[PDB]
Amino acid sequence: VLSEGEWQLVLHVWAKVEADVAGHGQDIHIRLFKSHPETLEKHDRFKHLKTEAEMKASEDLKKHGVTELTALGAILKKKGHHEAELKPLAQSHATKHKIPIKYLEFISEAIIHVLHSRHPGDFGADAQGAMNKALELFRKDIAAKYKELGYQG
Ligand code: HEM
Ligand SMILES: [Co+2]
Repeated sequence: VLSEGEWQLVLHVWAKVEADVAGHGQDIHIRLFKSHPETLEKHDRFKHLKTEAEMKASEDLKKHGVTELTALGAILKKKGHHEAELKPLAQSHATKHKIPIKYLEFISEAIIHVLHSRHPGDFGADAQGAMNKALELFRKDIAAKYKELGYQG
């Protein structure tokens, strides 16, 4: 569970993300794919992109990233009260896309990495910890939803 202060730190840095959702989404996926190439295999249409510049030039990948970060942003703003916005997310990622919880940890690392790289003055130790707790909570609750749907994350 997060304090109100921690949620404010999360939402404050998220406001910085919202200044360039597309750009953040691209950097997060670039970071993710380079750190964990196996995650690229879950994308039938992005497995062809070879370089960083090609990934940045992909409108498909850019739209995909906005979709994910938008959904995450909406979840974060619920400050933990996100069961309703988590069920559809869990359902598509467990039954359709088959995304292991381990992969959600990977993109979480990428998120924290990109947020630090872009906003060092707004993402200090306290802000990083709060975001980590927020993302942990997200993964925790979605893992439970996974199980309810009969998928071992
Ligand atoms: C931060 C957590 C994540 C959020 C919030 C998120 C959110 C979404 C949303 C909102 C969609 C569109 C609707 C849907 O299919 O559910 C989507 C599609 C997808 N996501 Fe995620 N996602 C997350 C992590 C991941 C991870 C880690 C992977 C795998 C590496 C992944 C792979 C996919 C794929 C493969 C699709 C559908 C691609 C398509 O539209 O053709 N997602 N995600
Ligand atoms: Co993605």
